[PDB]
Amino acid sequence: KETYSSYIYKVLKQTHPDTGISQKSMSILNSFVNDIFERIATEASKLAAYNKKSTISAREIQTAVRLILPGELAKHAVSEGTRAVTKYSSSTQAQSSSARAGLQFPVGRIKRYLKRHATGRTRVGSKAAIYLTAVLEYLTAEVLELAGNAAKDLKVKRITPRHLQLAIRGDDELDSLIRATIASG
Amino acid sequence: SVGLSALFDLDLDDSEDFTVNSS
Repeated sequence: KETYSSYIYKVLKQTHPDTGISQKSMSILNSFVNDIFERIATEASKLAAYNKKSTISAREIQTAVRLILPGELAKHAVSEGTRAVTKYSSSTQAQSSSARAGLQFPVGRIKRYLKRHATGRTRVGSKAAIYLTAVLEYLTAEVLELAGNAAKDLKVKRITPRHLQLAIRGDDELDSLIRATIASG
Repeated sequence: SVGLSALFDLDLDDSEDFTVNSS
């Protein structure tokens, strides 16, 4: 269980610059990132084993994302992961992998965490981590955009867990994803 | 901690703002 608060905050500022977020809301988003990560890492690793691979590559992350994410979320996320990997390889001057990939979330840490889920002699590809990092950032961004929107609609300045609730429960796919994810624990 | 199940009186949030160092 890790901390993504700083990064989550950076994503919030890209989409709702003048909207704040409470510590209680941040705690829940941190749980969101961790829980989703675990579900995707767990599936990807299994997928590598069944396809007889010794490395969890972006192909597997993609397959997992498609099994775990509903409908439109899966396709947009796939678009995001793919785009990040492409950027990452296209632009090599930047010092940070997150920066090369155009991400706010931490690619390096996500690679490290991804390792714990790789059981055997199985390896984690750099691209697998970039793809995963992009997906988590994207999901987090969707929740934040919707929660920020709910706060604005209610004429308030800060995102609370109630706004997170309205955003998630009011969106069929996110609701489905979260309920399924909860069932997973 | 507070997890996703919480979302299923959430407006009673008196927690302080999340902030990062300006320095």
